[PDB]
Amino acid sequence: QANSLPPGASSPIFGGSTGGLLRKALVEEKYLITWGSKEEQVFEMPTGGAATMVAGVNGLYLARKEQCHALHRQLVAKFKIRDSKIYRVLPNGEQTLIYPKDG
Amino acid sequence: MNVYPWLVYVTTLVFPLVSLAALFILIERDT
Amino acid sequence: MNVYPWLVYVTTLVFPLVSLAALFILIERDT
Amino acid sequence: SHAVKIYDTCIGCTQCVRACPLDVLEMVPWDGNRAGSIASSPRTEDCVGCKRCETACPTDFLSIRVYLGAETTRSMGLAY
Amino acid sequence: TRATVDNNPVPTSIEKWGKPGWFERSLARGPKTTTWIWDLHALAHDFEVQTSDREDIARKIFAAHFGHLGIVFIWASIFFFYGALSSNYASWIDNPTGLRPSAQFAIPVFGQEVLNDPATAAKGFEQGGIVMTSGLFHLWRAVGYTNQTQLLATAVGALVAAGLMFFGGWFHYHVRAPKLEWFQNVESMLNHHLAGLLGLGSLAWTGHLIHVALPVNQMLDKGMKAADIPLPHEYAFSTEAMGNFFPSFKQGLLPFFTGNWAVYSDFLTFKGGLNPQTGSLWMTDIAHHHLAIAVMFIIAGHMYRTNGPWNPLGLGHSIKEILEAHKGPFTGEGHKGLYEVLTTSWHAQLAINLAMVGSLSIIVAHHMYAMNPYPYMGIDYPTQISLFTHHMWIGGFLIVGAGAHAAIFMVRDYDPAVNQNNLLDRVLRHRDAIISHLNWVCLFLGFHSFGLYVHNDTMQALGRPGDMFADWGIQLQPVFAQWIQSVNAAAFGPNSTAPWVSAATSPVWGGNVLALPATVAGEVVQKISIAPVPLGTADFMIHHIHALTIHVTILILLKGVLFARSSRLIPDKANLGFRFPCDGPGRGGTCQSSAWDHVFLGLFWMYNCISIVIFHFSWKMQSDVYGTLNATTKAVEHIVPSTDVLLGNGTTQAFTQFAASSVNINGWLRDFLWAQAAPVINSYGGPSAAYGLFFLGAHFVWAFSLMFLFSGRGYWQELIESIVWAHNKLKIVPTIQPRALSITQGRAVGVAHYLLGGIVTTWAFFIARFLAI
Amino acid sequence: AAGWLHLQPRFRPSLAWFKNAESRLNHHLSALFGVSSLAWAGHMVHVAIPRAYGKEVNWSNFLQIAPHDAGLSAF
Amino acid sequence: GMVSTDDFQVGTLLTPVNNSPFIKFFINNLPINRPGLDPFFRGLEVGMAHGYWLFGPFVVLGPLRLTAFRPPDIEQLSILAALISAIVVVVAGTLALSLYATVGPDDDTKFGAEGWSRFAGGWLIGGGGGALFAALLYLFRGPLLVMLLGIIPG
Amino acid sequence: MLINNFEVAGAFVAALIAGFFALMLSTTLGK
Ligand code: CLA
Ligand code: CLA
Ligand SMILES: CC1=C(/C=C/C(C)=C/C=C/C(C)=C/C=C/C=C(C)/C=C/C=C(C)/C=C/C2=C(C)CCCC2(C)C)C(C)(C)CCC1
Ligand SMILES: CC1=C(/C=C/C(C)=C\C=C\C(C)=C\C=C\C=C(C)/C=C/C=C(C)/C=C/C2=C(C)CCCC2(C)C)C(C)(C)CCC1
Ligand SMILES: CC(C)=CCC/C(C)=C\CC/C(C)=C\CC/C(C)=C/CC1=C(C)C(=O)c2ccccc2C1=O
Ligand code: SF4
Ligand code: SF4
Repeated sequence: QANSLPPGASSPIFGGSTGGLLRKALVEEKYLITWGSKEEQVFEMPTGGAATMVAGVNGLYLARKEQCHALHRQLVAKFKIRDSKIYRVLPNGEQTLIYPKDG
Repeated sequence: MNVYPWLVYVTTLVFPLVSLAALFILIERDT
Repeated sequence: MNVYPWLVYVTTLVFPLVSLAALFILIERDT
Repeated sequence: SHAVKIYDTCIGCTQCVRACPLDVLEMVPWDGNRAGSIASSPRTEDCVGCKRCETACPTDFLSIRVYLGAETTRSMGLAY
Repeated sequence: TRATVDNNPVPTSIEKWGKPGWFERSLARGPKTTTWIWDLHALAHDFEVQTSDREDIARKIFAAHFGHLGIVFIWASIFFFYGALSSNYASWIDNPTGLRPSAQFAIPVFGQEVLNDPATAAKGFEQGGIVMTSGLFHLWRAVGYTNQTQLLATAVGALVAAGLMFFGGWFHYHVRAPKLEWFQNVESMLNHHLAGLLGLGSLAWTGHLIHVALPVNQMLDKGMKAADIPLPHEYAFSTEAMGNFFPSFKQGLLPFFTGNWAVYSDFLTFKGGLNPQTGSLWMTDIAHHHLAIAVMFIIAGHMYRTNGPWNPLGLGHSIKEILEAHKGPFTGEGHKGLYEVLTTSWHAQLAINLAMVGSLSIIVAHHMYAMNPYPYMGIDYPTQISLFTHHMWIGGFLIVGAGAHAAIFMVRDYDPAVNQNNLLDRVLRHRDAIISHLNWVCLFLGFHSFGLYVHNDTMQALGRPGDMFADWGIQLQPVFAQWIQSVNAAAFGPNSTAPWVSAATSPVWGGNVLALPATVAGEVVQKISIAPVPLGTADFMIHHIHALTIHVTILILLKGVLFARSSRLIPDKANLGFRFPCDGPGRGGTCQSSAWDHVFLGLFWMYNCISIVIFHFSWKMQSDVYGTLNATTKAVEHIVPSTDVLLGNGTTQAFTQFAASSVNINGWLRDFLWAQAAPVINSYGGPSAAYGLFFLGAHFVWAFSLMFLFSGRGYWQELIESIVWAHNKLKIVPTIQPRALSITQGRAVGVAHYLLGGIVTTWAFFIARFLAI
Repeated sequence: AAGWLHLQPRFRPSLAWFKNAESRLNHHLSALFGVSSLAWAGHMVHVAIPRAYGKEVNWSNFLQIAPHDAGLSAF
Repeated sequence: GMVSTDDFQVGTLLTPVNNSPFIKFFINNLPINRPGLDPFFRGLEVGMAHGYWLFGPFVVLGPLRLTAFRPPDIEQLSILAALISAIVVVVAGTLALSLYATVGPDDDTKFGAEGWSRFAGGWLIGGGGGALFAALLYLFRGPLLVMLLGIIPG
Repeated sequence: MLINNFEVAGAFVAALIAGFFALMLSTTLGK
């Protein structure tokens, strides 16, 4: 509904936490990390708890860009995943690439 | 005596009219 | 005893809350 | 936003882009060192001011200086 | 099982003694600055950053346990030597109520000999001495010591036991050390710490009480002196000597094997509360106690399943199946993972264990004033204040360490794969609700307890005593607590809920003031050891202070635990570690965001909690329990007098000093903290003059902390730049670099000196007040 | 609480539990009509008959005082 | 089962405190959320409930309350003082609500600044009226809590 | 001797438990 993924990305399995999105994501900005995984494996959320992600392309909306870049360094330092892309999602639906900026 | 008269006023007069207004909202508002 | 008590009520109680409300308007409205 | 300055005492050690939580910095080509690259900050609007780049600069005095300035939502680290 | 043990991992050498800092890689490069010195001390017992192998880590922890049990046996031997050479115990056994107990003097050097109290001077100890508050002598009288040479034998045996624990540590680390598979069979270790450690421990203690401690205490209570028998009233050859004290059933241990248990109802009783003659628990109730819990601890060590070469043995429970059987629909997948948590993480086990032993020491502090265990102990009031205060402080410290190692687990040993949809995972998914609701109930408790106190200061200052939350004004009666006092007082007689009890649980529940014979110069009986402890409006208020301080200490430490790994501010906090100063001045400033800082803040909030607890105890016991029976018409006169509260109409009403004055901060300042500090500041030139010196020195250390607490190191480092310039100008150049202290270590020095200064100030005040009256 | 419990889908029973109808008869004649009648007989011999003759039996003394001085040896 | 989340990025949990249907019927038909209501009436009903209960702590617990004062001569002063106290607390709430309105609100209500000012206005009238109504029923609690007809003659 | 107000308060605590369970069963029966 309000948090719609881009096509090609699937939601990782998560039970939902209270560390996630607040009103700012509705009204000012939110962020989205999207990465590729070769299996269904278990990672730690940057907002608390533990999630698992399926094989393929996974996407997750977070409140801050530091939360996405912390999830990116966790994927690098724990499961060697280096194709994470970070978008800044505006409330009207506009997505712009802010990591990696050089491509 | 051993009476709470304010409780008689609540549960026999105020609360049934309360309850009929709540059931009116339940049976007349669509969805 | 020569006291104006209503004046103490005005400028120690009413007028400071008045002044904080006016300063709130000064610091929270854009243009 | 905060003000990130790169001076001319840089050695291209690749430690201020690795230890930065927000990707403010990137390496551009340069001639005045042995790595052939100097740091730069085109993304200062996302910097929080956390100074982990200033912890990890191996010179005498740090070639990167971040100056604490005007505070935004992104620079105050707010998830709300 | 099978005790799989490796042979000789570590050779015994001296080569690492000449190299400090060998155990960590940055310390091994040599001292270059002074922070290495503090980094030498802070990383000495962090075995997880020394080696990465969890097996070797577990062996280091195991040899550390043996070395600690050795040092505790050295301390045990040290007070047994002091009770065995330079004590008044040969004369304290004949006068336990008129002679102050002492086991240490000050030698004739520098004028310190005014510290020798002349109310400890008796035969053998004819010098005076330092009055002790540990209550070792009443423990020793209750377990049957009548002689100083057997105290010397206990002292020698405790040194031998210290040597055995050190040789066990050197053997089980350096020669023959166990593996990681030995530690993780938690079922067998629970079965042999219940049935063997606690079960046989209190069964053998029941054996000590029956053979030694009940007859010697019956001889000390029937009136004979220290000339006793310690060897001929024992064993088989004087079985009839067990009949000369209190009739040993019919004959021998024959009614034990035949099952008629009722003929032992003379030295295993269920009488009830305290003895009127000695002010303490009946020793037969103590023996039947330790036997019944001894039995139920051997039943408790028969629960968990252990499989081996024992054929029919091997029925029971695995802990993992129990934990993975309790799931629920609210709590997802329940306790799955918690067995792997508690069998691979040491910090989680240490968090649970510090919580339990600190809670248990607080439980110990309540029940030992509440039921007095040892003869003539409750009338020695410095010992009562000191053991309540001691076990409260040790309990609060271990609860702060429980919060510490729960956060250290959450930093270090948290695995997301193990903790998938368990209780530990979903606590982290709604940590904002827990900490915010905790923040609300701390605000509610603080307003609705302290603002009541502030209201009482205000209305008593404004001349409105009837407007006060007090027993004479707006009454706040603890009706649930008073009702539970009525239930535990009423449950002893016939047609009650415990029909065969003679003298209830305790006299604090609302039954009878109990008094003991003592001298006090040339006086009469007096000496209320114990009394009913009534609850009024001031008890409501002080207990909601206690709920406030407990809840804020929970809020700080639990916010350290659940936000150890991540927050909305710092999502990568677990990579920064347990112990880091900050993550910089950005995001507004991230000072004291580590979970270590929450242990640092929760230490002061524990200080607040336990200080108000021991303040409640000091004023409460002093105002409603402790005191004197008057020689005319046996009237109760407490240690502080009753206060005639001036009412608003003009008349007075008599209340006690806690009931009148502990409802506001002015009465706490004046009648508790100004009035009872008169014997710590007037103590000079006499036997309590050290407690005045410790009082002033601890005021110094407490204020000295605030330099470290309120400042930071960049000031100090550019100051040490000027002092290092002064040293290099005169060719005085240290190779080890003079540094300012680090941010975390400056906070640690400040919390250490704040804690040392406040608790030693309060120690000096309590002992120097309670020795006087 | 039992009705709210038996509305939850773990504790809702099956249609076969409702239409069992032998075991329902066995349990109602055994427990609902017989154990309750036996329990009421126990109430009359423990409480009602001694309190009709002036002697008071309550929930604190029922384990100590028997209905009859030839108690349970006569059974 | 009981705890779902139904948008797992949003930091909230859908729980039987949150998502039980009678709790949603209660909260969603409290006057600030009950559909079909102009913001003034929402403020009016909120004020009446609040101003009615606000009279109570001031009359039982205030500076004029006791049985050791001068007859029930001080009781009318107690009722009047508690009445003025509850109305001025409602005035402070009105000031709060209208300082919220006049600086330009951004919230999940679809009230404007004008809508929150209607709420502030209804809050003030309802609150002072609820104080006045609680004062009149507190004046009437003598005859209300007894059978009044029966002691009076004729 | 009749019963006083604290025993009425205990009965109302008991009836609050009963009313909570009544409310739960009636709302789940409404589904
Ligand atoms: C069973 C008890 C127990 C055990 C085994 C541990 C074990 C450990 N703790 Mg710990 N802790 C505990 C209880 C315990 N703690 C309690 C009760 C508290 C609350 C106070 C804490 C709070 C705590 C914190 C905040 C930290 C630890 C840390 C650690 C780890 C390393 C500590 C070290 O290197 O030694 C070094 C010891 C020192 C440098 C001594 C410090 C100075 C002392 C406190 C002053 C002593 C004053 C003395 C008592 C009285 C004055 C005498 C004086 C005048 C002479 C280690 C695994 C550290 C860690 O990094 O975890 C991995 C750390 O961050 N603990
Ligand atoms: C005496 C000094 C003092 C005071 C008053 C406080 C007060 C508070 N602390 Mg703090 N703290 C202190 C020292 C103090 N602390 C120190 C030295 C440290 C360093 C270790 C800390 C570290 C600390 C931490 C880490 C935390 C607190 C928390 C809290 C809050 C607890 C909630 C509560 O009690 O309810 C109510 C408030 C009070 C009891 C304060 C007094 C209120 C008065 C009586 C009411 C005044 C009436 C009215 C408003 C006045 C209007 C007049 C008008 C002219 C303005 C509270 C506001 C915790 C928190 O935030 O939880 C909610 C929290 O986690 N403190
Ligand atoms: C949630 C809930 C609850 C609670 C409740 C409550 C909280 C209560 C209450 C209550 C209340 C709180 C009520 C109230 C009220 C009121 C009223 C009824 C009012 C009024 C008024 C009026 C009528 C006024 C008028 C006026 C005006 C406005 C103008 C002019 C003046 C006058 C006066 C005329 C319970 C759990 C129990 C149950 C379930 C649900
Ligand atoms: C010049 C000099 C000097 C001087 C110095 C000074 C001036 C000082 C001071 C100081 C002060 C001014 C103070 C103080 C204090 C202390 C304290 C405060 C302590 C302690 C400790 C302890 C050891 C503790 C103990 C305890 C515990 C453990 C707990 C409980 C309680 C008690 C007490 C028991 C000297 C002599 C060195 C020498 C030469 C040089
Ligand atoms: C045998 C024996 C005892 C030998 C003693 C060994 C010898 C000879 C010297 C050892 C030097 C000593 C005893 C202390 C140095 C401690 C020091 C540099 C403090 C300055 C300082 C203060 C005052 C703060 O408040 C503070 C606050 C927050 C952060 C940092 C700081 C800080 O850095
Ligand atoms: S600014 Fe410092 S950390 Fe960054 S490349 Fe240059 S020398 Fe390395
Ligand atoms: S003041 Fe100290 S603790 Fe605070 S952010 Fe700066 S360096 Fe860190």
